[PDB]
Amino acid sequence: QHCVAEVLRLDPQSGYLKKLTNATSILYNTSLNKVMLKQDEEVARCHICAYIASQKMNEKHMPDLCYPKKAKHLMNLFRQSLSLLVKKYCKMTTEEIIRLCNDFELPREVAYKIVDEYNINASRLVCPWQLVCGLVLNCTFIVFNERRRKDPRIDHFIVSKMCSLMLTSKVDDVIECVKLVKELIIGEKWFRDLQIRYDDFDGIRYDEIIFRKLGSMLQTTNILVTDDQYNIWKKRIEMDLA
Amino acid sequence: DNTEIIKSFKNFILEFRLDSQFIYRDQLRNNILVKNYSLTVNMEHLIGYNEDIYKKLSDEPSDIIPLFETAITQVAKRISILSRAQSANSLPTFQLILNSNANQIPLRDLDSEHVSKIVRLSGIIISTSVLSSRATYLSIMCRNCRHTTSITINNFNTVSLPRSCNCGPDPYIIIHESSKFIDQQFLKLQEIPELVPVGEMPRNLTMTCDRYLTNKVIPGTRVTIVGIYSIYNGVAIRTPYIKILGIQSDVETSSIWNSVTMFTEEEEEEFLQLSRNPKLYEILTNSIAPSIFGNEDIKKAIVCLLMGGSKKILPDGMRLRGDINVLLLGDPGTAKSQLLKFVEKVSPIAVYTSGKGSSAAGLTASVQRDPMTREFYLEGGAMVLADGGVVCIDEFDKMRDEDRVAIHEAMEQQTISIAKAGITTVLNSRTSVLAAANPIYGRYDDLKSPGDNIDFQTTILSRFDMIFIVKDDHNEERDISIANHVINIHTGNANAMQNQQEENGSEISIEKMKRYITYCRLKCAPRLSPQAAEKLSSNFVTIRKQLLINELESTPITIRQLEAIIRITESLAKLELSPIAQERHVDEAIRLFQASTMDAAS
Amino acid sequence: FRKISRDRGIIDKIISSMAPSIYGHRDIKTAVACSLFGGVPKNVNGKHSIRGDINVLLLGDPGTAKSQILKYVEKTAHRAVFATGQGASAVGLTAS
Ligand SMILES: Nc1ncnc2c1ncn2[C@@H]1O[C@H](COP(=O)(O)OP(=O)(O)O)[C@@H](O)[C@H]1O
Ligand SMILES: Nc1ncnc2c1ncn2[C@@H]1O[C@H](COP(=O)(O)OP(=O)(O)O)[C@@H](O)[C@H]1O
Ligand SMILES: [Zn+2]
Repeated sequence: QHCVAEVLRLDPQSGYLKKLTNATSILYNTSLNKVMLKQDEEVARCHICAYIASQKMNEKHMPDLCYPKKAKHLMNLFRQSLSLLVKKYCKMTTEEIIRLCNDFELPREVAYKIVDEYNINASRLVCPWQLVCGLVLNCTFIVFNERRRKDPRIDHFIVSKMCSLMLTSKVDDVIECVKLVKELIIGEKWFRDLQIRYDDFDGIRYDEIIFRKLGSMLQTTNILVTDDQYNIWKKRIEMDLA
Repeated sequence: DNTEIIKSFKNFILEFRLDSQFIYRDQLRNNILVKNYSLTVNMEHLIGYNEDIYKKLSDEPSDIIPLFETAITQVAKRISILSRAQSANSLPTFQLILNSNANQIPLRDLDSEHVSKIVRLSGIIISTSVLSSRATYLSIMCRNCRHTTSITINNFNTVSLPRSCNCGPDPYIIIHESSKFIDQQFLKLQEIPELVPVGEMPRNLTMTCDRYLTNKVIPGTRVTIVGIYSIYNGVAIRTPYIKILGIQSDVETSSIWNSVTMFTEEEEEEFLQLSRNPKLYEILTNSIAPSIFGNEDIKKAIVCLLMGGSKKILPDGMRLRGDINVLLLGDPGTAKSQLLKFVEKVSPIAVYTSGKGSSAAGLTASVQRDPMTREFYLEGGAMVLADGGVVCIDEFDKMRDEDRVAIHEAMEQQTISIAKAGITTVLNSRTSVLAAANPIYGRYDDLKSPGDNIDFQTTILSRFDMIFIVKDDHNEERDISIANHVINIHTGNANAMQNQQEENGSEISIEKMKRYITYCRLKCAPRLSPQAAEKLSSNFVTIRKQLLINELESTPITIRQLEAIIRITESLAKLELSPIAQERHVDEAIRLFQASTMDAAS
Repeated sequence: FRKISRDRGIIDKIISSMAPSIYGHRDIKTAVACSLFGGVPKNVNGKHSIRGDINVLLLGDPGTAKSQILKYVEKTAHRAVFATGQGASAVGLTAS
């Protein structure tokens, strides 16, 4: 039942969940009662089980359910028993770029946004590797400012990652990949919502920069260090005896 | 995350303290001078300091342990350089060690739950199989590419070699001369035979260990252990086993000849207060048998005995037996059995037996062969278990002749030899002996000959330097005296409390005297004076000419009883830590031997 | 237990109720009744030990019941045993 609920709640990755666990139960039951249905490794035995249980209740969905040789076999058997940017004009899918975005373990909402961007504005293109590259980079720089604000060892590792995920030794093209999308995507309300959420504004806060730029000297350029820093740095030399 | 836990752990290293003194910090600082690369730990000490590691090390230990190892190595690396900057390249992982006392759970109450967790327990040991080795770091070259690489392994003493770096599969040779390894062994266990069902044979279990948690143990040593109920490989099934992560032994169960010899310093001063008292001898006589009555003269020999005597060697090899040999002789009652029960307690590393050998006990070396490879090994011996010790016997009467012979040889040279088919032995006994008698129907032997107990009329008056008729003839009041001496033992503890207040005064308890004995047994360098020479040559010729007549009257004398008091006198002076001797105790010498000649008459 | 133990000399009723296998005789029943309970051991501060537990030895002609009540006691005790010598024995009365 644990494994049943596991594989059944593996579909997302009201009446649905209930009726589907009941379905898989009595389905597996019917399939194992008689002596007719054998040599079926339990390795895989809760999948077109789940697909036909989708087919049964009320509404069914061909996509995102089967997601192979024996998949067809067992189906019939049960059903009877009952570089990257020089490349010109490439093509992509939903899950291709879900992969290239989920490699950073970023959320799926940002990915859906880049997907919407694409399927509306993937029309007039030369190469979508550039656009989606720049997109997910300017997702990373905006959401990952904290860890980077304290760890400048990150910005080399990250750019190195996407330099070789798309197979180049030259990188200034990637720099352009970022600034051009930033020129493009600059002013949409959803981009706006993300900037108020994760608070980069060029990577710097609002309540600081406005005094940086309106015309002030109270502007806190933190050359000096904060108090808790020293409060914890002192422990390193406390035990200096050893 | 994991580094949060690493810091929660590493703060416990140098930021823990109790009784206002750092504990583990300087423990490591010492261990590294020892060049030990390990430690000791309690886990009781971690519960109050922090609860962020306990509840997760419990149920996911292996997930957490090598972290601690690496944290430890991290602390090491700073302190290594800092101490090199202080005074005066290759620093591997340090085995961690720990222990606990929270509880003990038996093998019987296990199940297939709480598996891979950590459990506490009791049991008894068998195995000492072999030092089986494993790897830790081993270099690899390809045979075609000549493409060097390297591998290191961590805990499991998961993966194998690389299947491909054309060279094909298996392209790799393992180099040894620049490779590294470690040792383990396969250690068994089985429960308390006293806490078992009436019926069935017992159940045992294997386990494994590593570098410095090795070779701690030898069988029979009851031990408690804590470990991880791990697994390796009917229908479909895997073998249950355990991984050690904590061992604790009784400090020294069955008496180890490889004992302690470097005593502490605080004890020397009271030792030498007791060296310099004049009451030494009299205290020891007041205290060796505090719940025991009379026979002062008998208790006055044991102290001559336990301290041994003149280990004297000469350039041929004809040593003299550094110790002395003794024989009680007498009836029921008269404490002949109780002292012998006692003496093992006061004893550091000596042994007790009955006669004929005891159950599964060779009274001498009962050699046999190996369960594996069918090879020869010297097994046992009640006369060699106790090398450098006393031996206690009761029922000397019913020997076997083969059993009697070698023991009959020990008490004059203390070296057994066995030369059966293939093995040729000279195994050193080097022991002292306490006997005990069975007079036939008791008392009428004084009316009769010296002997007329058993058919060794020879060895009695020959191989013995202390032989005593041990009885009083039912004096109507000695009975009451000994009875009221002893009745208070059983309740009221007045006989015990008297020893309490007299140890508060001038007496000594069991172990202080034990250590005194051990120390002087191995320390002293005695000798006797030329001046004391003639004193007993005169006694000897006189006792000779004396009993010449009275034994020529148709009623023994040996060079050995001559040579015996030579060494008893040195013992009683030894008590005062005497590199020389005078008549002060030579008078007591014949004062005490005269009992033997009086018995010699009758 | 305490109610009856303290009330007027149980022990006649002990030997009345020890082992009704045979009508037999009261004296050796009494001896082994002492053998049942065990006494108390002590040591004078961990030396001069005393044995608290009790021993027995019976003998006589085989015509009377000698191998009965001991097996009864095996049935009646806690952590008793019926071992034997060679033949019809649980174990050989040693360790090995
Ligand atoms: N000289 C003695 N003084 C006091 N108690 C004794 C003496 N001799 C024996 N006992 C006591 O009587 C009991 C019998 O032991 P013991 O006489 O040593 O064995 P055995 O009678 O077989 O030689 C022991 O419990 C012991 O405490
Ligand atoms: N007084 C008795 N009442 C009933 N049966 C008896 C009586 N005495 C002896 N028996 C029977 O005779 C047997 C005597 O056996 P026993 O003498 O114990 O054999 P062994 O001497 O070989 O142990 C017992 O098994 C018992 O059943
Ligand atoms: Zn290769």
